[PDB]
Amino acid sequence: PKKNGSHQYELLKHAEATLGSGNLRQAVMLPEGEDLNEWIAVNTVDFFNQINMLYGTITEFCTEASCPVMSAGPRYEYHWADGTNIKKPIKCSAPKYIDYLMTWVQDQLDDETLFPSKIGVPFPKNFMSVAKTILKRLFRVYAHIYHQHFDSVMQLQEEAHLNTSFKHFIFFVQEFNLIDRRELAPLQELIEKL
Amino acid sequence: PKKNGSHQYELLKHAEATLGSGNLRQAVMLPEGEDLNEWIAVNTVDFFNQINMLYGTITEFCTEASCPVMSAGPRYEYHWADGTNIKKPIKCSAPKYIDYLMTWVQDQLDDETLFPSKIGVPFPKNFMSVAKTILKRLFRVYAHIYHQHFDSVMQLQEEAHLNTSFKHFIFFVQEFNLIDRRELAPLQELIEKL
Amino acid sequence: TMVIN
Amino acid sequence: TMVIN
Ligand SMILES: [Zn+2]
Ligand SMILES: [Zn+2]
Repeated sequence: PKKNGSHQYELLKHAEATLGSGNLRQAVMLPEGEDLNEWIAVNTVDFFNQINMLYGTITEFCTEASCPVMSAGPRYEYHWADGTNIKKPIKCSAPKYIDYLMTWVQDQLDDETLFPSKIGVPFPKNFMSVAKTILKRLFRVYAHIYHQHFDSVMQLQEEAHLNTSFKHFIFFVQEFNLIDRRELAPLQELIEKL
Repeated sequence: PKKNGSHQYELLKHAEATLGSGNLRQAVMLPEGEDLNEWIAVNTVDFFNQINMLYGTITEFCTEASCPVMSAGPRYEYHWADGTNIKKPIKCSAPKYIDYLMTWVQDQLDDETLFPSKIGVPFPKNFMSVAKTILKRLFRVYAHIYHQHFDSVMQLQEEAHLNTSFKHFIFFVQEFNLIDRRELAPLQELIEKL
Repeated sequence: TMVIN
Repeated sequence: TMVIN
């Protein structure tokens, strides 16, 4: 239920289709003559949508009860802070943190000084920084689902859905240098097998 | 530029992600416990969007001049008729025919007795017939681009975009028996290699 | 709707 | 924002 769009819409469909080759390191690369900021912006939006729906499938198993903290494994714990509303990181539940996190990413996506909808308006000079912060924070949603909820992911059959979207995610951030090794440490074991 | 949706939206993202395995005969299959009509409806919409954007990239090379007829090769020629507005097939240009064709598919997509947006409303009993007619008619847009315009498809670099989307298209209609061999005859040589 | 040579 | 044990 949606349909015809341009020009970043062809880019999104371009990226979605080219994954069908199964070689994700090639289909992740910047198409010839395409704006780097727009290619990352287009995929960052799609990643946000994908992980929003992946987490939405398991949302009944992630509660204030079974997830009092944001966790990827026992070793890693996330406390939420952004710019101003919350400066010092605050300890909260995994459902509430992801709500903070996804509502925050939406706010950047709806900021036209950041993600301009007019096709002729340059992305800001700091756009690369803003996109790195988005993707590094969305990765943590993969990490929490994999460590805590993977059993629910297999009760539903989303495991192919999640692993294909996660493989696409890692190969994309790796191609463009979008996330530090220190941030991918929780899934590092899975990352090395992919 | 779009974002959060349910439940057929997860289905669309589900299908888009699972292609990343490169095995398209598996990711095309009906997920366990999913409504067959809804799984075909969700992919039919995505196919429509994909081929709408693929044809939109070459739209400057397809004119009343170089394409006075709808053609897949010299052997195959299409004349447009639907239900009522045009009953007897009429000879027109390839741009005008595809405009007739895509505007027609949109009209079915916007018909809620056919593609209901409410998640609890059954698809009509004839839905399978309506979807077969859509996909068999959208295939012809692949066929015209491949035969006539493939040189333009490679001047732009859309050839991976088109071949991956076409491979996904053929494997999907083949899985669900959505198109007769007689209709795929123009691309049959390419279909046999895929 | 579909003619062949 | 990110704490490790
Ligand atoms: Zn949880
Ligand atoms: Zn043409």
